[PDB]
Amino acid sequence: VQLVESGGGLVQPGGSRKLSCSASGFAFSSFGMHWVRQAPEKGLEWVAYISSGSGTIYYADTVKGRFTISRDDPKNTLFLQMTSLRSEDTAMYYCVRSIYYYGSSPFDFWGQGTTLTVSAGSADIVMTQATSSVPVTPGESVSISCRSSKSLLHSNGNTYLYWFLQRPGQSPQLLIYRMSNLASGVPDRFSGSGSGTAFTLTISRLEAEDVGVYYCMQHLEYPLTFGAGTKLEL
Amino acid sequence: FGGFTGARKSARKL
Amino acid sequence: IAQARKLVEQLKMEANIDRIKVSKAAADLMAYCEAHAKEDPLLTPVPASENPFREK
Amino acid sequence: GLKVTIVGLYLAVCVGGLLGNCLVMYVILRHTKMKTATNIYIFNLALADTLVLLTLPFQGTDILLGFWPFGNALCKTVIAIDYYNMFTSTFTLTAMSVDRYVAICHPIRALDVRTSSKAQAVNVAIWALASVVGVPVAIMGSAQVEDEEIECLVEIPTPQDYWGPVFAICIFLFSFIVPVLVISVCYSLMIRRLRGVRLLSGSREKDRNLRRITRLVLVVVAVFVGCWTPVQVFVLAQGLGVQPSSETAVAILRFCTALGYVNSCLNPILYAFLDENFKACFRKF
Amino acid sequence: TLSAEDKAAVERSKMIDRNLREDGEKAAREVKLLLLGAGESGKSTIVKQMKTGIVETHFTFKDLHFKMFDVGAQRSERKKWIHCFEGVTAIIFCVALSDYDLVLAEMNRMHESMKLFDSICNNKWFTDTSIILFLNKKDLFEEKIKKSPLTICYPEYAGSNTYEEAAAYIQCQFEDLNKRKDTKEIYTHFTCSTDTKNVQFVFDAVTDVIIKNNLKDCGLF
Amino acid sequence: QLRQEAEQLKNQIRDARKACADATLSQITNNIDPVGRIQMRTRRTLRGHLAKIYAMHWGTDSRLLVSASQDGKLIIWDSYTTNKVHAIPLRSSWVMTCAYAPSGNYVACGGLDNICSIYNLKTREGNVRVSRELAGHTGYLSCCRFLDDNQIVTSSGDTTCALWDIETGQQTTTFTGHTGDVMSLSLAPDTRLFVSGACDASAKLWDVREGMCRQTFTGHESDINAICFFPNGNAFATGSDDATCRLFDLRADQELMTYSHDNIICGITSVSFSKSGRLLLAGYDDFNCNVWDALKADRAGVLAGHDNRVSCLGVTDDGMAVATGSWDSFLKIWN
Repeated sequence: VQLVESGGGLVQPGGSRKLSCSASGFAFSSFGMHWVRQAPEKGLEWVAYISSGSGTIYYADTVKGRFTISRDDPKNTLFLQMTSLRSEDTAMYYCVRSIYYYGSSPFDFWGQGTTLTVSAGSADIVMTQATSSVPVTPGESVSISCRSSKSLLHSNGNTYLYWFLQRPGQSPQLLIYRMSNLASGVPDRFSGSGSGTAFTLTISRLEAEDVGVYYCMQHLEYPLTFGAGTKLEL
Repeated sequence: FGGFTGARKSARKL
Repeated sequence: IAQARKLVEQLKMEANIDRIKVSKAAADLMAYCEAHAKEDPLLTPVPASENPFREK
Repeated sequence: GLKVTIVGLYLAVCVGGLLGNCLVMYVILRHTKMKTATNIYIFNLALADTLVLLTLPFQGTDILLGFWPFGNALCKTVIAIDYYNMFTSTFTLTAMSVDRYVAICHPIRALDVRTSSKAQAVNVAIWALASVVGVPVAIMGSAQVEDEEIECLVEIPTPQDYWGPVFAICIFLFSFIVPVLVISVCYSLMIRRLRGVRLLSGSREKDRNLRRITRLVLVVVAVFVGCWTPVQVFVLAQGLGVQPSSETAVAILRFCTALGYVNSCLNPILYAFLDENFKACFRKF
Repeated sequence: TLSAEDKAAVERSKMIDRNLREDGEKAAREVKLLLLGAGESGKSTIVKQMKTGIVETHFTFKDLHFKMFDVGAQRSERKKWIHCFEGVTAIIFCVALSDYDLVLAEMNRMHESMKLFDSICNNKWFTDTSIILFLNKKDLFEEKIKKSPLTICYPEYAGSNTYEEAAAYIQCQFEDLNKRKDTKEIYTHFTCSTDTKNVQFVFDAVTDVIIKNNLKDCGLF
Repeated sequence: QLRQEAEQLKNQIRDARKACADATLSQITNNIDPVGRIQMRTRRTLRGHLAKIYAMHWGTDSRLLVSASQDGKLIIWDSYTTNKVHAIPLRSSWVMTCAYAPSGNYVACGGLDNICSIYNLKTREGNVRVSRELAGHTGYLSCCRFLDDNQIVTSSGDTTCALWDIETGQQTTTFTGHTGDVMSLSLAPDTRLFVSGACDASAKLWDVREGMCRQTFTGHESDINAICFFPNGNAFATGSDDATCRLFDLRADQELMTYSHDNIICGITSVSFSKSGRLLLAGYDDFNCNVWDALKADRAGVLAGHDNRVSCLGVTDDGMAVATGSWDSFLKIWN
């Protein structure tokens, strides 16, 4: 399972550029794909998503219209065309594979990410984390809490909250999806819990590798708003 | 079909 | 020849097994059916609120 | 009470045809629960027949009142729906005959060609072709009240003596000459091909069943051609500028119009009821 | 009232339904025939001329795909699997002709083949399925019938010792076993060293079955 | 002498089984009140199969279910949302059985090709990949059952049953006591022992650990097509082609009750129990599935509405609903 991003370089404002994502080692045909941007001093922000077969395409409100996303299934390549670039669009871009069906774990694999540097919603759920940094020591348990401006508990019983860890100089990793089920490749130490708007991730018996920023995400409505990010420290 | 011909008009005139 | 000998041995092993009376197993079956009768949703028609199979 | 008898005949034919068509439509739509091309063609034919039979309650009132009080819009809607659905029925029957000919004469390529979606696409094409002819005639048609009498009729563009016969001849040729010829040639080749098949000619009982099939085909063609021949003849005669000067000619026009609608109401009995699959569905419930 | 994940699942299900519909349309256009026959009859020879658990052979002739299934390997009860093969265009049935006087311990091999023919022909699953009978060997039968009379195989036989009369007689004996002549016609061919003749005859019989199936689908017949 | 010894031992076992048949369950269950007639209504109808259904099995969460058909497809469904979760294309179209893992990681399928193919449902690539193909049988596979993730008992038409492990691929245990083709298997809830039905009008109780036959039931006049354990695990019910179901005991080692009706002459294709064991659903060849009650043995309902022979049915592990598959290419859910 490999995703390789390319087509990113420094540009003057008003230029047009194309991003290319090369998926290898897995079935790219049946996987919906995302583009997510990370600012240098801000948290990860979702940009766009295309479903399998290009049936439904969604975009962020700010970048709506100008950015266009296409996918080539025989060549297994994802193309994002960006026009009318401005000062705000100076971020690190991630190509993300997600498959949606019952019992699936989406956002399991995160791409390496390319860099773009420019030489210059009311209905959205405002996901708020009450803390920016928690200094701790290895060995002891820690709890980090996330809060929502809207109830994520859907009628069917699922609570669309996803927990991510981003170690410095690394791609984000899925820890817990739907705030209950532990994801694969993740130790049993991590555990998500919470009721309604309240959400508490607990990390018992912390180790050196646990350092990194923690992002909570909602998935209840299509303009996916991420969290500010709790930079865990030593 | 053929009901709205205007045959009745021609019959009325003649 | 050998197959007949194995068949006779299988009959001997089957004969060796002890068999409890029919009435006590019948009582056990009736008691087991009575104990889990309330739990059984098929037997007694469940209310539609509990029933997760509705007009969707 | 000649007009009373004609209107009563219109009501009886309309009620019987609507009852049969609604039964065929409802049963094929839900009761059968089978997706085949033939069902789609029969359903399209029954729907077209129902839309045709909608026209008759307004025509009967037109004959009884002696004028058209519905207005111009309703006059245009009636003329458009009647000519449009007639053409749709005719081409649908021609498509069914071509479908059966392709199925029987060329069985190797029949498999991929015959499909429900493909038949539906052909039907959509038939409706579009009907619309192309339908819309200008609908435009031209209007209600005129020169001397306190309102008549709903199609308007021939000036000069009438030239445009009118060309219009009538084109309607006559497309409605009658091409479908009858295609149906007769395809059915004749089909009957000869069925005679060619060794299975049908194997024994006397199978030969008798083949006789039944050939007689059924001949009866369907004879009923269609015989029913629609007088209406086309009279319309072509009106097109040529012949003008009736007697009430009796108008009465012949009415009776022949009703004879034309006899085939349209008869069509579900001719196609759906005789069809073995529909009979199998009928026996179950 | 539907979440984004549920809508994506519905879209995935629609894509699966579309792929299944395409696979069904592709699957419908291929002709599948079961190959029955006794062991020593020589079905493998017919397979090689036309070209563990189940043997499937697929060939294309005159833009028509044929798949041939061989159930000879399994020596289990034949009824238990005689119902999955209910939908089938025709049954190829290969009979050795040169084993009239051969005795395998049933008194006669010919009876061991007529028994199988009666068992398959008079079946509920194959009331209307056609049967394509192949006499595998002709020259060896001619050499035998010259060297040895057929009076041993059949208690009562006509005076005529000619090869054509014996052939016709055997063909009539096999055709006689069909107790429903009207619904199913049995086609009898004589296997030759020309592959094209055998494949053409199978193609013509399959074409006739396709004609019957089309007549059933239209409802005219 | 050996045949005579077999006859005298069979007579001894027959007399000893008649010495413990003083009472009958039919007269013991006279006192209980009759259950109300079970009138079920189809809550869902699953469409997308084109050929006939051969087997089905419920998942352990009572939400996923698997079905197999002759279009080369094994389809895994979500029952609540009436959509499709997986569609697996089979190498051999002539599939006669399917089974679902207790963990939900693997599925198995067997057919006329004498091969049991195992597929992994949870791969990192996201596509279904065949894990192991077992070809150690000389006859067509009739049934397969998952003991656990690593052990699978299979049943085949070569008059034997075989217990396999999936990591190595060798048959760990062989069960050979039948004289006819073996048609069905059923596992105990605690996986200690299993029963098998065959074409010799007998059903056998085997043992997993030692690998030897424990009991032999010979009470039928025709072959046995369907077998199911009672939820307690100390009884089982049968199904045969002579239009009768029979209830056998692991303790009394003989028949207990007979489920038959005079106006039924057709064959029984599948058998399943309710969660409490009070009801017994039997799929007949008369195009409807009849619901009896185990204790009283009178008819408690009918499930009609299929257009061809009903071939399989199953109750969920929590008992909320029951699914029926048939030769009409449909799959219905009743509650």
